[PDB]
Amino acid sequence: RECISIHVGQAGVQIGNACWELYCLEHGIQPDGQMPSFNTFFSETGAGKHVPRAVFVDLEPTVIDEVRTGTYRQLFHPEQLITGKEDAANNYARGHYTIGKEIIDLVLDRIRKLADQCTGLQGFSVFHSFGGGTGSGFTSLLMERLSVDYGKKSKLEFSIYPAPQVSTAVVEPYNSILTTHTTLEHSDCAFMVDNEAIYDICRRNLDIERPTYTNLNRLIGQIVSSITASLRFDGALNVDLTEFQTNLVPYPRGHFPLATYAPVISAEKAYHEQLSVAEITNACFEPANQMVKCDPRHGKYMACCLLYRGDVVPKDVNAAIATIKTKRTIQFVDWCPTGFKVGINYEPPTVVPGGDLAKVQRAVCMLSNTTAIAEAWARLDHKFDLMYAKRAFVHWYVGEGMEEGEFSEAREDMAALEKDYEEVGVDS
Amino acid sequence: RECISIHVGQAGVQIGNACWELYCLEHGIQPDGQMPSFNTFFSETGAGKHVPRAVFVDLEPTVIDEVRTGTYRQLFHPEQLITGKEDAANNYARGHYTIGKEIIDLVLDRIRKLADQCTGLQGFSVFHSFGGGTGSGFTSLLMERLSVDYGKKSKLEFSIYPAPQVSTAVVEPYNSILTTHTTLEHSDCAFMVDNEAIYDICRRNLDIERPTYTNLNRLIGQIVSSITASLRFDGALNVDLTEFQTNLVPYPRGHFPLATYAPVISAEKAYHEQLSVAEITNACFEPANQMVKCDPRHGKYMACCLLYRGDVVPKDVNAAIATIKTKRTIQFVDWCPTGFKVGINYEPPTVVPGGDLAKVQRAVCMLSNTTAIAEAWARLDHKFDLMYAKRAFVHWYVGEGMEEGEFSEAREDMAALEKDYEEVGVDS
Amino acid sequence: AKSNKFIIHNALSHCCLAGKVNEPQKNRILEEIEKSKANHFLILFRDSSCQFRALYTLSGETEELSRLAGYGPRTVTPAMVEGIYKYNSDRKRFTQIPAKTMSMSVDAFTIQGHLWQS
Amino acid sequence: REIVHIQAGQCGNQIGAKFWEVISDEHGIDPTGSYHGDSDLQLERINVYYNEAAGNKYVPRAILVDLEPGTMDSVRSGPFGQIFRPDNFVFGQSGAGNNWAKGHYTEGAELVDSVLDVVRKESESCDCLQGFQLTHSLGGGTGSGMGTLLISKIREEYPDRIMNTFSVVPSPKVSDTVVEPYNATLSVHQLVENTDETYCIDNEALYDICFRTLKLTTPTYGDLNHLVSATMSGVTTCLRFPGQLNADLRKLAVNMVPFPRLHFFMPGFAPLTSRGSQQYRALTVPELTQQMFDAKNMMAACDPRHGRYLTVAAVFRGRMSMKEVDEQMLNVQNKNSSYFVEWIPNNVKTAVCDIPPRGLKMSATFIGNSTAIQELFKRISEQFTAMFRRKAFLHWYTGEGMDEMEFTEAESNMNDLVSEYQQYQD
Amino acid sequence: REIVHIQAGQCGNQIGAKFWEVISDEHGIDPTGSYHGDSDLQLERINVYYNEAAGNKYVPRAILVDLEPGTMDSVRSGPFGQIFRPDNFVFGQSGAGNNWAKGHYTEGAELVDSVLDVVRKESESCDCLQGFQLTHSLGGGTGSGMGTLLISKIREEYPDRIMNTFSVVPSPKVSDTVVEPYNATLSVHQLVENTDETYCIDNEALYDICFRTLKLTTPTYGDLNHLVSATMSGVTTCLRFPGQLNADLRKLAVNMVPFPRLHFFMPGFAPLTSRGSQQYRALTVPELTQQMFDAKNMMAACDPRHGRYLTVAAVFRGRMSMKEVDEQMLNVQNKNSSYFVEWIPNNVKTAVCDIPPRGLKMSATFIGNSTAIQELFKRISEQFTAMFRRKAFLHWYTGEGMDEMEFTEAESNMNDLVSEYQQYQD
Ligand SMILES: CC(=O)O[C@H]1C(=O)[C@@]2(C)[C@H]([C@H](OC(=O)c3ccccc3)[C@]3(O)C[C@H](OC(=O)[C@H](O)[C@@H](NC(=O)c4ccccc4)c4ccccc4)C(C)=C1C3(C)C)[C@]1(OC(C)=O)CO[C@@H]1C[C@@H]2O
Ligand SMILES: Nc1nc2c(ncn2[C@@H]2O[C@H](COP(=O)(O)OP(=O)(O)OP(=O)(O)O)[C@@H](O)[C@H]2O)c(=O)[nH]1
Ligand SMILES: Nc1nc2c(ncn2[C@@H]2O[C@H](COP(=O)(O)OP(=O)(O)OP(=O)(O)O)[C@@H](O)[C@H]2O)c(=O)[nH]1
Ligand SMILES: Nc1nc2c(ncn2[C@@H]2O[C@H](COP(=O)(O)OP(=O)(O)O)[C@@H](O)[C@H]2O)c(=O)[nH]1
Ligand SMILES: Nc1nc2c(ncn2[C@@H]2O[C@H](COP(=O)(O)OP(=O)(O)O)[C@@H](O)[C@H]2O)c(=O)[nH]1
Ligand SMILES: [Mg+2]
Ligand SMILES: [Mg+2]
Repeated sequence: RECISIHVGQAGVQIGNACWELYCLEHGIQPDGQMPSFNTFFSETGAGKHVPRAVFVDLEPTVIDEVRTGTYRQLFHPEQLITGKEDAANNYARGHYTIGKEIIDLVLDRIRKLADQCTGLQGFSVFHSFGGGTGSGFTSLLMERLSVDYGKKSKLEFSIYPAPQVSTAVVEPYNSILTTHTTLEHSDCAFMVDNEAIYDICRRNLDIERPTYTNLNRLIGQIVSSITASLRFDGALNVDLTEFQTNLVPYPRGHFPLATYAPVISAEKAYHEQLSVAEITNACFEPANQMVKCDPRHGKYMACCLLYRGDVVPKDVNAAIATIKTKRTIQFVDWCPTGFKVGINYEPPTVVPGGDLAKVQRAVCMLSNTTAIAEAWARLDHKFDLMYAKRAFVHWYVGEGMEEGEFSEAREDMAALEKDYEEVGVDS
Repeated sequence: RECISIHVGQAGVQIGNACWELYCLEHGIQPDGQMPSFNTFFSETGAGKHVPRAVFVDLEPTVIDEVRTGTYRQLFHPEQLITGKEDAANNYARGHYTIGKEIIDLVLDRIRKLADQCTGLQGFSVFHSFGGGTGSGFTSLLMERLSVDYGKKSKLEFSIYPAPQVSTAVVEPYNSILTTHTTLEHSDCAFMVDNEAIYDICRRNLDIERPTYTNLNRLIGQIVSSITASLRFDGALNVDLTEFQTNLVPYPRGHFPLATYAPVISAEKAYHEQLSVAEITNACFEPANQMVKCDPRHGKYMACCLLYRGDVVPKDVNAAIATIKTKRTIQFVDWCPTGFKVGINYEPPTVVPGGDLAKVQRAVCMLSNTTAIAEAWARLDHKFDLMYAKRAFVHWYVGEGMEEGEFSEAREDMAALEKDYEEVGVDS
Repeated sequence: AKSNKFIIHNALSHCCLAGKVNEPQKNRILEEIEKSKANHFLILFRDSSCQFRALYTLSGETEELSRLAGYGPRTVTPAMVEGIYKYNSDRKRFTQIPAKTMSMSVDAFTIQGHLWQS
Repeated sequence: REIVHIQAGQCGNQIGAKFWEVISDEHGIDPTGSYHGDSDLQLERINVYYNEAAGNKYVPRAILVDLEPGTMDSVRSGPFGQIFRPDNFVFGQSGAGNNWAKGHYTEGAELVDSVLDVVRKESESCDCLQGFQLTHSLGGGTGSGMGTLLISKIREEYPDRIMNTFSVVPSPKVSDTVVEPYNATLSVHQLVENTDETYCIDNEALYDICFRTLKLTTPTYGDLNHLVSATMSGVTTCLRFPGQLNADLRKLAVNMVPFPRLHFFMPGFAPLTSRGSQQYRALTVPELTQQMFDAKNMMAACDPRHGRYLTVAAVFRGRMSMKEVDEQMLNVQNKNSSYFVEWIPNNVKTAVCDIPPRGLKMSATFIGNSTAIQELFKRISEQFTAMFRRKAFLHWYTGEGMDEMEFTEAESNMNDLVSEYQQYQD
Repeated sequence: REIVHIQAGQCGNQIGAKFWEVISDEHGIDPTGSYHGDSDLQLERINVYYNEAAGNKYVPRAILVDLEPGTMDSVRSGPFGQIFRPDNFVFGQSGAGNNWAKGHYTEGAELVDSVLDVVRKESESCDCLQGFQLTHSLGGGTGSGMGTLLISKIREEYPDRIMNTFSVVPSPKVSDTVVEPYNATLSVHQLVENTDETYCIDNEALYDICFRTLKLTTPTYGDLNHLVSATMSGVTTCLRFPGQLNADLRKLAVNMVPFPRLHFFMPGFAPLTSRGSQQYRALTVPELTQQMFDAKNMMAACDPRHGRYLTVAAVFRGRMSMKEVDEQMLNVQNKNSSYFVEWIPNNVKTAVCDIPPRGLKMSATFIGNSTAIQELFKRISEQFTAMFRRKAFLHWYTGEGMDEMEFTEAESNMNDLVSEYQQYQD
């Protein structure tokens, strides 16, 4: 009945700064471990103090220095505070092979510590990006090893996909080609997070013209808290993650779902607000609320998994599902007739003290599979092939022991990835 | 059982400043949404706050700046507060074609938001002018798109017709030629409002020698509140707008009714006052109380729709109908034998705190069709053809994408409009 | 007649077509548009990063786009047109347009992406 | 919706020196740029005119252009130059010396390339432009000649914005050089092709307004321009401040201009009275419209009763009732319909600002268009004809490399311009 | 993750004399090495720069290299040499006299063996190295020539660390010797094969920045280098101090270098303003990125609008929102994408430090790579072509025992270097 969150890289630990802060918000948990009455993310000590079941990984100590000197450090144990001393230099070959090999043996032993402490392990989730050095290479190193040891456990990734218009490093498409096929080889489910589409949500659904990476992950982690902790929390229709893993994934290699969430209401917007079950799911179908720069209209829906919080009437959900079938511009596939899985939590969603969403009576998360995701991969492929034609940046990996034919092969793996959702889109 | 008011342009939003103030007067509605017990113009939130179902459109922020910084802004949501950033420059070709096209995609999306929130949409009403830039061009753009999407809904316009003696801009006849045929193509009913005749009513029936655009729409919106909200309110003879639309318009293209209202009594005039039902309908037949600079004596009455408030006795109305048939100078047509449709509200009319009409026990709105309306259109055609012969001001629409033959074609459409009420006037 | 001829020529000299690099390229583009009797001018891009590929003209009757200079398809249908752009003179850049019909205000556009020769 | 006021020459820099002097006093702002007013009307529409810096400092979006620092030095050494930034302080050395071919063609072209970069510096800081304002004289070498090269390149840059300049028509009584009608002819030859509209300013007419109507004894340049800047600020703040008839200047430019070359305006200011008649006169709208129609309140020395009114703009200020506005507007149209063109029923555009100016409870501003503006143009043309024969001091411009048939074509455009007013006169 | 700043020559010692002058002032440290700041940011990352002795004494991990004590004497006799230990005070006698073959080949090689031992003294005291920093001029005999022997032996020692030097490009206006293009040619002949990256520094360009943009009157060596040291400290403290985009310099060297021989950087600093515009300018990111794109803020005399940007680094300082960062970065990429290379969609790397500098709330630092850097390299080559013909004063280096085809091969490397930019320019 337990699982462990994993935070790899500069990005995912900064996400984990928001996540376990929101996980303290789940029960009003004090920074030492004091909480009145739940042991799924936690190990409880003899003094009644609960410590997170988390994984903190960075080859740069500075982000770790922010954690171990910041808030909630009395919750945090140096067992989980796993840092490196030499940077990956934003590299895949240093992330996966060169620099990451000195740390992974220490990491996997700490995994064997906490997994032995667990009773009824469900699996794990890894938080990182596609184009980073630590969160791409070492994640490719980590998910390879965990699939060897723990084959029948949950292998989740909630990953950050860089924007085609906004990229903080040039090698971010150059890294993610090698990252993706190795991710497809091992992972049970992988999400894509584009900060660019989140920027549109902040400036419109919250009207925030000054967001930070803190404030972005406040939005992101609040969704993930409704994704993860709520499915173990008792409600009107209690479904876990693993039942989605069969239902949302009917494929051998199809596990790239679109996570959406659109109660996104500013505090001033909430005074003029009365949103039903159906009215939120209408906002779930907005292209401005997809969290990924993509158009759902050109993609074919394979699945639609609905995750609920708070004020939910299932008979009204039955009308809301019929409303989806009424408003059809969705191009739903014929491979499944009407598979629209519902998950309902009775418990109300949480609001951050300091957050920018007001108190709502219900929260609706929607997980979907569509074929327009490969168009974002088509944005990625044109970046890499021009760099592969010029053969720029290749000396940073050939000097680290990489092969040119491996790069085009992973591009052919990226090409076969586009062949995968083509076969979904073509045949019905 | 719901409908939406639409306020396009500098004029119609200033009208809507008075209308929703009068709509707060309907139930004693507080500026936050608090009212004890009605949802037709409103959407109700869970905290007991009611927001209007309105449309606020301007390409200039300044009129919107008056709204969102003025009173009743806690009733108003920025979903309705739709502003532009670049002026239409008082142009049809910029309102309909050039500048107005950048906002209509946002506007129609906000329409699809509120119309989905409505349950049993009856239609809508658009408040604008004939010779403006936003209220003529973009209205021609708006009514074209709404007729595509919502064909079987009520398409109303309560429009302002500029005086032949008073015009605040020279292109106001030059705009309304292109506006009118597109209006005739789409609208279900269109009114004409001349401020010049309203000036005569204020200086005589109220003896106000200092009126403003605020005080004019106080007179105008009080009628429209008796036109619109009263027909849903319960009375002795409950008739809605849609039963008028078949009865008042027996024509394919005849839907230009004359809206009249003549209980218009100053606060000092009320002490020297005892008016029956029939005495007010005699004042409804006064040429000084027609709200349009026109002579009813030279026009042939096609229809007479009577809308009542307050102290109404229908047996006395039946005598008042006989009083109309007794005092006949009306030149009523032979196409309809005796069609004088009656609408009765039991509820008393309302008085503005700050208005200039005293408290009356009954209010009588009269809707009529006559053939002298085309004489006001004959005032319009002489203005345009002199400007079309000189070809003055043509370099602002052939500066903004219009054709010379389109102007004469709309003039022939304006000529065919004069052919329409000619066929009413000639044949009996 | 109705043309964006000076607007495209103003977007020519600023940032789109030349700095000092494509200065021999722009002199052909001036020589094309002066002899062109077509009115509406269309700019084809590769991507949203404003990378010029072709300069097109709208006929209006058949609603297709013909090539005068550049690298691209010979004819372009509105089905081939994916997105359309508008150049702002004051901001000196190309701004995206929402979905509408092909109008005279459309100064620039892009295509689907599959239409390029692989 | 923002305005840049590019000021040029000895005149238009000094003319616009009084302008922003009014504008900062219009909104209650410290000479260093700190806001001290108490109105949101003085707080919301700052954007059109000023650039807010950190710590409540407002940068006047206005450019001072000269080939000599001395005019801008007196602005800087005097008050209200402290709100100005040195990026607005662009000059070369030496001056053209009131010479068009030195300013427009040879010397000023190098400095304008630095000036237009600062225009590009400000316009990128501008979010939404509405139009660019200029101010000079017609006989200004650095004023008009540089400005003729400015507007020709700005129209090449920005064909879409409102292009107005405020130029001073040379007075028959006020002369300093003899080649002043050379410069005015070469201006209008390009100002017609490059501008959207302009005003006609005659200091000789402004001499009569101060003396016959205002009874002022010693009119200085600032005192003349204080009359001008009140009429300057009366136009565009109505676009800024709210009103019932919120009339754009671009709405005005459609409604005032029937032919794209006929865009010359006759300004006027209605509440003009002396200090003794303050106790003798009440303030009404028919008092203003009477003083709108007055030939002695026109800022250009042209007879409005001789020519015929093409278009009339009625800029109004205050809490006026529309019935008082519309009927009195009609009463003037009922009075002098013979002074109008025939083919337009309403030759008067009304423009009402609800926001009153300080001090006076109501104000108004006349802007007219008539065919009698060519009377000052015939002063230009006939003086050009005699000087074109003898070519006195033309060797100043001949050595610059100018051609005489270019000057004849500039005369031919003036020959076109006077003929175009006679088209719509009768 | 520590840095050694080996300073060389008359210039780079005095250039770096301003550097650690900033660094102790950056962290509030006494001139004797005692900490007096109040931040843990100034307290935790001391290790990267300073060696803590007993009793709060911070040894600057930096080496002063010269064949003459005189520059280091003024460092020692002046302030801030008191924090320097005498182990950093290594010199011989006499100097090479700006001579390369005296410095690199004959005389300086004996002192370098004592210097590299002090490197071995410090590196064994170092726990975790990240890279080694150098600073000199290209026309420096003891600055470059000794340093070319330094980096050649350190690369033999430590191939893995970040090898950067900060070399001053010789100015066409600033000349003291005629064999200065001999020195710069023989530098880059070894600086390509031995270094990982470097900057291009032109004092002639730094003259214009103080004068045209900062309006400074008398640019001294320290005042020019105070501009340099702020740009020097802007780079590496972002690696030290926390940020959202914690970008290593080794992360930077991967992202900025597409071809391993093409590793030359164009530095720039965005918040440059005069003291008068302190009250006239707001501090925004679009203000800074405009000043990032400004050719007049480039520290090297090259035209960035002429060549094409290979790679761009955006070093940022302050509490900025990423939406303000990323969109305005994209807006520049939307603006002048023609000034980029074609085959890369994002030629700009963003690097945001959350920790602001002192005084100013925000700061930014441009680091660019363009193909127009070869314009200064053609100044090197063409001046070398005439001097290789007549061989004037070559008997100085000929008596040292140098060969002319070695100089031709050094020219051939310069012939390669210009051609390699032209392969990737178009
Ligand atoms: C009253 C006041 O605070 O005035 C400012 C100031 O107005 C100006 C003029 C400063 C000032 O700098 C100069 O005048 C200057 C002259 C020649 C060479 C270098 C600098 C300032 O000295 C510089 C100084 O900047 C800093 O302190 C930064 O943290 C900077 N540190 C230093 O430059 C420094 C100064 C003395 C000793 C050691 C270091 C820095 C920036 C990035 C990374 C590390 C450090 C500041 C805010 C000011 C003064 C005092 C006038 C400017 O410079 C910097 C680096 O901020 C020049 O361009 C900016 C614009 C600023 O507005
Ligand atoms: N949403 C979000 N994205 C972040 C955050 N921090 C970084 N990113 C994204 O992460 C990407 C950069 O990856 P890095 O975190 O620097 O790389 P890494 O995986 O940590 O590994 P190294 O490169 O070796 O440091 C970009 O797409 C950033 O937008 C954060 O807090 N929130
Ligand atoms: N009765 C009345 N008429 C008004 C009011 N405001 C404007 N008008 C009339 O509307 C006409 C002018 O139209 P505008 O509102 O300025 O034009 P628009 O349609 O808003 O569009 P733009 O010209 O682009 O601003 C004239 O006939 C005015 O008399 C008002 O509050 N009441
Ligand atoms: N109203 C007014 N006119 C002026 C002023 N100074 C000069 N003029 C007029 O402008 C013309 C001279 O222009 P000037 O600015 O000196 O030329 P420039 O500076 O060389 O471009 C003449 O017609 C003068 O009468 C002034 O301050 N006010
Ligand atoms: N910026 C700057 N450049 C300097 C300074 N001193 C010398 N230079 C430059 O460095 C070169 C001379 O190098 P120098 O240090 O004297 O050679 P050395 O014999 O190696 O010490 C020339 O290009 C000078 O312009 C200084 O203090 N600052
Ligand atoms: Mg990282
Ligand atoms: Mg309007």
